Amino acid sequence: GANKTVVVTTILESPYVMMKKNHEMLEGNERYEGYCVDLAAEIAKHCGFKYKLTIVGDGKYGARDADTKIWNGMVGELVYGKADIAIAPLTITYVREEVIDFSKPFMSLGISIMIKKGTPIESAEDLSKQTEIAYGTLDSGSTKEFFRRSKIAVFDKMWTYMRSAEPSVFVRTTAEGVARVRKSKGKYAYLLESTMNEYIEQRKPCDTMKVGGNLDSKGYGIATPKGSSLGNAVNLAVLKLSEQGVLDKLKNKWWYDKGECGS
Amino acid sequence: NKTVVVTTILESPYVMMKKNHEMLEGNERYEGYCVDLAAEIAKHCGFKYKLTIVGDGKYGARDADTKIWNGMVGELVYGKADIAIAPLTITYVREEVIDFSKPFMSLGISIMIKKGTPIESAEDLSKQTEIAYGTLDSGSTKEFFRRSKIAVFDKMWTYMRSAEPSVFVRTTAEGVARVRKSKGKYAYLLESTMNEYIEQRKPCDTMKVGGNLDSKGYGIATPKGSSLGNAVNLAVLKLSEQGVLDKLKNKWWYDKGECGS
Ligand SMILES: N[C@@H](CCC(=O)O)C(=O)O
Ligand SMILES: N[C@@H](CCC(=O)O)C(=O)O
Ligand code: NA
Ligand code: NA
Ligand code: NA
Ligand code: NA
Ligand code: NA
Repeated sequence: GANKTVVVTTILESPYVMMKKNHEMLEGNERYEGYCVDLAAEIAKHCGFKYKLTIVGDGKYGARDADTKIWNGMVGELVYGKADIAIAPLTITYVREEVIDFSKPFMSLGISIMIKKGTPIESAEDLSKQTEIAYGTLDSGSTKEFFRRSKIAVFDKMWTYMRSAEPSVFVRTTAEGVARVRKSKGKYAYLLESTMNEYIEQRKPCDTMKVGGNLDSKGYGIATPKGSSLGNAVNLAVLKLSEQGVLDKLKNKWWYDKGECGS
Repeated sequence: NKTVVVTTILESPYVMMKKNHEMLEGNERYEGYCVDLAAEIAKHCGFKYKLTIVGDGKYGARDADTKIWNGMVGELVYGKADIAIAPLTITYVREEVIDFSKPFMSLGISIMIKKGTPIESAEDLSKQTEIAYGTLDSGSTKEFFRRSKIAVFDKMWTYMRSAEPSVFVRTTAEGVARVRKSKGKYAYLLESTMNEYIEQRKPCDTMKVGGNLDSKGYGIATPKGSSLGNAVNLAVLKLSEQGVLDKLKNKWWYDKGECGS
């Protein structure tokens, strides 16, 4: 085919993709900064393409509606032919792998627990065995599906509580989870990926922290539509950037170099 | 149908000989994390299989002169095996010539010392000469050093590649033995998974020090273009999501720890 600008679907999720301070003065890809913005640039340079960052319209990662079977989110953008690639903290999962292609992971993570400092909770088991502290997850992403599908007793118990809790314990964006932890005087804990958690505990006012081990072990991948010829080069580029140390540099740059909570 | 030929490697606790194996036959000779994994993948994908220990006992590297692949990788490239189920690192050079599932385990390169050795990091190794150190032959750790442009790692490579006698070993067990027997004068660079397993084994004289040097994964490998790959990769993601991989890990690493809780 002719030369074409690659349409990249991504999500406003700190520190992956953020609005730059002076974004009102800026246009196109220059509006944004963060780990995935830098990662996009690196993949584009290796794979020899021009591209356009496009924030996903509905703000979601991607789930399939059980009634209509329509995919939302970034996954929907690839499934339905709107975008050419997803460069974002998109978890490689079974149900997504059936419908899109994924690179090998560019980051490793697991589900984890965020508390307001001081909350008397150290583990999933501790959340599951009490009722005073509410807890939930992001909508339309892999963490909620983790709970919904777990056969492990403690996780199952947690899903059973979460799915029926009133008011709703689920949040639309990670920022909304963070505010609910910060504002709830220790009466809400948030289940989110260790990568997001670790970032948030580096930001003022330093009132949150990760507790416990991770609940699972998995990875974020760069996604393309099933069968897209871009996949092979993009997967090699990931592995090369991993091997060169560039992914490690990017993680330190966006998580720790400008940390607001010490060390 | 047809029996799937699985290449693997004798590497504790992934594949080990059972007690009394000399009277056993076939797949029943072996036990460990990758034996259990192979069984799970075969069940999910609907195939019979035969485990076969790689003839040359290597993971796989390409000879710079001949461009021939050895090890498990060579098995798959030259058509001797249909799948590899082993702690085989997903790497750029390998990805060019075989297919890989998404990772079934996460790991990084790490440092093993005999307890009390005055080393706490790679940097520490690189700044002295009393304590020798090396890696496995024919694997991803050795390639990591050979190819690194990071100063500390490049410096390590320069030393290792020229050190006399050789600091490289043929098997992980040999590297561990060398650590154990060298009175603190040998440290070994190996994957955090293996390091963690050995520090749970008697005589409890080794330990992992410092952070991991990198972050990567093991995958199930198949020859490039094999029709097994799709189903295998989905099976790894299912076993992951069902918590089976975590259960296998706990069974083979920690259940049997001999060096405390
Ligand atoms: N990374 C997740 C979103 C965050 C979460 O669900 O905790 C996904 O790809 O769905
Ligand atoms: N997992 C490695 C072998 C161990 C090592 O090199 O430390 C490989 O696939 O080459
Ligand atoms: Na796919
Ligand atoms: Na073999
Ligand atoms: Na180390
Ligand atoms: Na499950
Ligand atoms: Na688990």
